[PDB]
Amino acid sequence: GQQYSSAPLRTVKEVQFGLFSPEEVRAISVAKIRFPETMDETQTRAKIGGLNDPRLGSIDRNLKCQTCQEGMNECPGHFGHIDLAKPVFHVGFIAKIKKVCECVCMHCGK
Amino acid sequence: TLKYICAECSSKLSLSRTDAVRCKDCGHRILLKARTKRLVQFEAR
Amino acid sequence: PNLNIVLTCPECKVYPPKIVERFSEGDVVCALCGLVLSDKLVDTRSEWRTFNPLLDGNNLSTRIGKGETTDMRFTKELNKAQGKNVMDKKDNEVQAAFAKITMLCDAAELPKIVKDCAKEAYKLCHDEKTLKGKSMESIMAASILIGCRRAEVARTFKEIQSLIHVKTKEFGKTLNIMKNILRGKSQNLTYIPRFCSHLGLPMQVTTSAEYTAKKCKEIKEIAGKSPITIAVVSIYLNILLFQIPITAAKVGQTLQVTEGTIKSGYKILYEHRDKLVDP
Amino acid sequence: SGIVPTLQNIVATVTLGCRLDLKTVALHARNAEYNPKRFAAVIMRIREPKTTALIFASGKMVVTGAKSEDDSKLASRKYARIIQKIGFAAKFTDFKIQNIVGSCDVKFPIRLEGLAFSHGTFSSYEPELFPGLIYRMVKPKIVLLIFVSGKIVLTGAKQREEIYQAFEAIYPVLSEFRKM
Amino acid sequence: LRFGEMERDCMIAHGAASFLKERLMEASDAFRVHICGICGLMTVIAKLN
Ligand SMILES: [Zn+2]
Ligand SMILES: [Zn+2]
Ligand SMILES: [Zn+2]
Ligand SMILES: [Zn+2]
Repeated sequence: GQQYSSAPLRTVKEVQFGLFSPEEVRAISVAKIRFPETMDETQTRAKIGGLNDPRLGSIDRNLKCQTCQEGMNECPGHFGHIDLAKPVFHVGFIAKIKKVCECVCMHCGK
Repeated sequence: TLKYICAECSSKLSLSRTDAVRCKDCGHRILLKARTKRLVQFEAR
Repeated sequence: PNLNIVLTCPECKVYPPKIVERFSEGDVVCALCGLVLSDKLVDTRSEWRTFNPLLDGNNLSTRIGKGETTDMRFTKELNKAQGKNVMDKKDNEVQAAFAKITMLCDAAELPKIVKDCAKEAYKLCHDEKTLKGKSMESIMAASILIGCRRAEVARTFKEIQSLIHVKTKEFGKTLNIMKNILRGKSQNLTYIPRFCSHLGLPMQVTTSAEYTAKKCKEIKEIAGKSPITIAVVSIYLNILLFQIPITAAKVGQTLQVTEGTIKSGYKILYEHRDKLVDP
Repeated sequence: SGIVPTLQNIVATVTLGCRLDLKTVALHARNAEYNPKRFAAVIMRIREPKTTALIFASGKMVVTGAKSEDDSKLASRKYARIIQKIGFAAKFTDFKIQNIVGSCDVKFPIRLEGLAFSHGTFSSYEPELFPGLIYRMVKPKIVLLIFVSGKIVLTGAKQREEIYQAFEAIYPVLSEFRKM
Repeated sequence: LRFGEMERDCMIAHGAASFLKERLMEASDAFRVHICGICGLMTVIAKLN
């Protein structure tokens, strides 16, 4: 093997969990995923902006992940995003939403 | 082409590639493969 | 971008390289110096060991239904929310084509390979000015005949006409374009045996006809205007060479053929009886 | 070549310029086949020149079976004269032959299989209904029907001249594809 | 062969902390990845070339 890098090597001492701000997703994301197609519309490599565009990570042990480079065994895969038309519940929190709503005025927010 | 043998009719066949997999004398559709000619060595151990 | 990876021993460099994949070690090695180029090879059969894009392409699908833990006030709406986007896709006419032709070739008692070529032969043309509708049968009636013959099983037009009534004409024009559709995108022997079995005969009577029909074809006697007929006469030629009661009248309806083409076809046979002597 | 494409039908359009009473046209004629239940056009067969023509409520006549441009033209002039005798001032105006179909022969047996197979792109074959090949030319734009008997059916031209040109182009193909 | 959950426990009881580590990273699948020092997310785009 794995190529030398320069960032100082440390060891993890702490994990901070926590939800994901939609701004954060967009700031992270390298690509706006739009078309359900995987492959290119010509039965060839891959639809850009499609469900796995090359700017996300790549595999085939033969390509380079044009975002961050080559190795299918170096690239950790880069995250892309979709912005929903309209907001939806996250299944893990329905109960923790119904519960919450019952604890705050549904009009002023207090 | 190479020898073959019908499964039931039991006749040497010698068909080639892109011939029917089919026996003369009975359109039987199973052929064996006419064991090799080179000698083979075993130990009596 | 070119996004491409190639391996080559940077300490031999001699070639487009001479490397081997030692799979059981997960390595690739310069076959000269044995430097290992890249490792942690990923498996290649276990992948699909745990387990149609030629038709279903890139717009994917997933069968959505009702689980154990759902009441009918949620189940049926999964049947009432799935129905909003069936017209943006012409794919109804794509799948309901396949489903139809699948319903056809399968009901037709056909090999599941023909099913694919017809699942292809639809999908490849699937919209042309030549097609422009034309009853949407003739293709599924010809793309089958295509899918049949292209899969080396040849069936007569009447035979498919039994499956689908195509007015025998919407068939013909649709076929010509279709064949040329692939030519731009780019065999009556099959009838002898299927007929013998339809009469329930032993192999020799069928065995012989392949010689006779080929020999009757090979020299002269263009003979027939859709050689379907002059196939059967070989059986009739050869059945009379044997002595098995398949009397002309029984032949006809069993194979749905004119009787007239038989005897007159047999005229060229009661005279040509010379050269078909194998034994 | 050395072979004239022999026309067998010429279909032409003639604007007599009058709204003909097809009923009276049928009535005053000698042997004319007109009833509305098949077409809106009196069909007349004149033995000299022997042509078969359908003339519509627009007064437009389409003529078939002629053996020449002049067979059809003279036949149409006779047709207009017949119409005028009927009572309508038919006139030979803006005539045009809409079709010239012919059959001739090159007489040498042809490898039609070779042409159709190697010209699948251009010519298609399903020998189990009709034993003829269909061929296309754009310059001149003639469609040609070919059969093993050597018969050439040249169609797709307002003139026999495009027939002649495409035949001079296609006979060499035929001799090239001549089976022997 | 599998280094199961219970084998992990047996190694802990022995106190062999390094073997437990080697057997879990060197011997199976170690992987160097980079992380942002602020959002501790494996989102660094390293062009380590
Ligand atoms: Zn990458
Ligand atoms: Zn409030
Ligand atoms: Zn080397
Ligand atoms: Zn960060």
